[PDB]
Amino acid sequence: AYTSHLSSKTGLHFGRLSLRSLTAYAPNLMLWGGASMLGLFVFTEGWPKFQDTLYKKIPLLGPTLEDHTPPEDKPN
Amino acid sequence: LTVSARDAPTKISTLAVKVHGGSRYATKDGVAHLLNRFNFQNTNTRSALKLVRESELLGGTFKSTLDREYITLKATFLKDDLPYYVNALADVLYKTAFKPHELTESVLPAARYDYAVAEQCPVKSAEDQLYAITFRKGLGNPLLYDGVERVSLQDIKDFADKVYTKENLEVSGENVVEADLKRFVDESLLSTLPAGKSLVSKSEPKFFLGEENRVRFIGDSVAAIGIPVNKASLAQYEVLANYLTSALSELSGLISSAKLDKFTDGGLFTLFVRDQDSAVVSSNIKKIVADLKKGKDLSPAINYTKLKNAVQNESVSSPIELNFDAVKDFKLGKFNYVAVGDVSNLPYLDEL
Repeated sequence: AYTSHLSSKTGLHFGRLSLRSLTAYAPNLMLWGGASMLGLFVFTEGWPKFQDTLYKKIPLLGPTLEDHTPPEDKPN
Repeated sequence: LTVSARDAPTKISTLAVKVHGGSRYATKDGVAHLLNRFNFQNTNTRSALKLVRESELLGGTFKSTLDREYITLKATFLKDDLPYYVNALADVLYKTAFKPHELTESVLPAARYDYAVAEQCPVKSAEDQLYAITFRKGLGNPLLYDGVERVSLQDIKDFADKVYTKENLEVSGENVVEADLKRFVDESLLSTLPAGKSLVSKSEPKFFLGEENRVRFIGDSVAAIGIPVNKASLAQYEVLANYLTSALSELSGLISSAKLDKFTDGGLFTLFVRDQDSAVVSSNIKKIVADLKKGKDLSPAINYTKLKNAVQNESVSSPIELNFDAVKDFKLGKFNYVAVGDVSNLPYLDEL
């Protein structure tokens, strides 16, 4: 056989990135999104709205966050 | 345009185009070096970047070399990409763009680098000075551009369409079938070149004997002798070269290099002794010429020089079939001399 030309065509890009960049990056970037959400999950554990809404719905780590003070012993 | 190829059952082929455009035929000196460094650049159709990138995707390598007679445009590829590289060499022979913006940016720094590299070796300076004192303005133009005579872009264009004519060039190659190469060189733009005159003239190029040049140079010192040889006495000096730089002599430990440059019309047998000390260059070249002025017998070196010339004419496309069996002896007559380096501690031509 004999190839007289080059039978090839441009990719999809915007100069700095391309689709081949994001295709190979996207599993590690969704893992980075999960790691960032985990980071602020652990950074906002003392926030009481996220504490009583989400951080006791955890199955076995739940009853460690609340501590059972009787209501007739707090000042407010 | 003579297409001369051969076949082999292998994978990698080469296609070469040889023009007669070295510094033998340069009008101003250094023009052929600028054309050789100028060769594989921007064509009027595609770039020097698109050609290199799509040929690397197709799997090949372009090159362009320059010696005293030819400019060689070589292309080494996988075997099933012949018509693309034929069309690429025809493109780059016909319609290079010749822009000043790439003359200053890309050609002149490469020429300056190649000239500095060939200057810092003290044996190439002796060799081209030996050429310049043997042949005055025939083969004795300098090989590389150095900024002495200012070369424009118009001189490069005039020399390029003087030398890139159809009767001047010929196309050879390894591992291509001759039928497809002769069918691809036609139906191309290599056939539509101007059919100018061929540039080679075949009578002997008017040498000069008994001349000396002394070049001052810091570093290591060389002493070179050089004999211009005819076409009939080419075999005796080839046997002499392969006898002198070989273990048959006792003069192989003194001679650092010795070689016969062959051409169509005649040749030049050159001999370099290089050292860092210079009294050893003086005593060595005195012993060399004082032993070569007596008669040496050259018939023991015949089988060895047949071997060496078979292995050196292996891959060249210009085989000269020398006989090597009318050779019996050698006695040195008159010879040109050039002494480069520590020049005051080197012997003159009257001392040798």
